[PDB]
Amino acid sequence: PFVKDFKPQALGDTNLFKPIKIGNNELLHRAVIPPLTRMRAQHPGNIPNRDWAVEYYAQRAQRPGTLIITEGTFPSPQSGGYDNAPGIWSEEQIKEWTKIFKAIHENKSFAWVQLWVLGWAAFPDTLARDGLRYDSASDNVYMNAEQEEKAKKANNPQHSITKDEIKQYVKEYVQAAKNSIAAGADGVEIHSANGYLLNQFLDPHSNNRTDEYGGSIENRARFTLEVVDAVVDAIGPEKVGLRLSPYGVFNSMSGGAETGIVAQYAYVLGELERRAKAGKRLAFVHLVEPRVTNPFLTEGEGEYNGGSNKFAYSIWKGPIIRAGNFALHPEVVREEVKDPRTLIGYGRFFISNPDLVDRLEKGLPLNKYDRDTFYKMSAEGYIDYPTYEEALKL
Ligand SMILES: Cc1cc2nc3c(=O)[nH]c(=O)nc-3n(C[C@H](O)[C@H](O)[C@H](O)COP(=O)(O)O)c2cc1C
Repeated sequence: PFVKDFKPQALGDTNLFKPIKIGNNELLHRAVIPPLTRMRAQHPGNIPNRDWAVEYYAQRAQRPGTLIITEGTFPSPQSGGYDNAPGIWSEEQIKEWTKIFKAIHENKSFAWVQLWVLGWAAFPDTLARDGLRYDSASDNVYMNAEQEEKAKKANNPQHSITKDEIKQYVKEYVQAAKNSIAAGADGVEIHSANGYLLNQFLDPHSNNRTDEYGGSIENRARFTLEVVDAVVDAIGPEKVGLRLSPYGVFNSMSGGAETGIVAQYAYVLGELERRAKAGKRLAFVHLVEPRVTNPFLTEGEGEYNGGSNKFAYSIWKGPIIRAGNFALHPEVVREEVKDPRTLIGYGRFFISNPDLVDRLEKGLPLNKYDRDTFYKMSAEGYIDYPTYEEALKL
């Protein structure tokens, strides 16, 4: 069964199906799979699912030329905090990861690892169980009143990380980037969006710092640019993306509600453009649209109208991935792709449609998706989503 109230439309006649080089990869269509954390990683070890993970990603690589960004992946153990979320720091993990990149590559597609550091969105009790800190920008301010109790009821109060501990995360970023390139990944995406650790330093709500890492637009952005500079001078600018979520409010970010939130993101896009004109242009920049400011709200909701991502394009001149609510709105995508460096990110509806790239070229209906198997240790809601040929045949 498909989304019953979805009147689809063909996009095969749009720039969404005209090839484009991103970094080193010759994309053949500009539908990009964003990072979607599926919570099928195995505990202990944060090991990618040795039952299902290669089938999952392979399935979704089926359309040749698909830029795929992998799920949020922990650069180290201090970085995560979720039992079932893949890491990429251990030989255990890297062995399975290389199996995944090989399955993607066999399908003539590409794969980029999203380097994910949780910050305050981690479970303080899961981090206290493994003798790790609970890191944010500040120690006064908490993500919400429940995290605050979890942390306080596990003697793991929130920790403002020092200038050293930041250096260590930068280190861990570069290594996790390097692992990812050697193990086979076509590039990495520095997760600096959705309120996780980097976003928490960007957003002036979560960042109460008094040092060179807070108080000002430049300071707040210092960390995110710092990880970008390390990972770039390590593996190379053409292998390095960056994800921003300017208007989002997930994990307790200001979004549009902040007046100067747009100057904050303009500043970082300005500093990525300054580096670009100095020889070191990133492979792409990945924007969350304000269409989706909380991915766990159904579509249409939590959508901030009073703000647009267009300001990016006047600053950053390289490719721009845009993700959010684009599945159910081909008329929006048909316009947005007229710009010749725009790529569209398809999130939730790539979960349900492994052949989502066909259904977009051919205007075919989209599989309805199951919210309850998003985060579930099961193969159902993971790889048992039919292609169009298979769904009719049901
Ligand atoms: C189940 C789920 C897991 C997600 N995991 C991540 C993630 O790990 N990292 C990230 O940057 N975004 C993550 N996202 C957000 C998506 O990348 C995307 O921005 C969001 O789903 C909106 O796109 P859409 O309207 O096409 O679904 C996730 C979204 C969902 C629904």
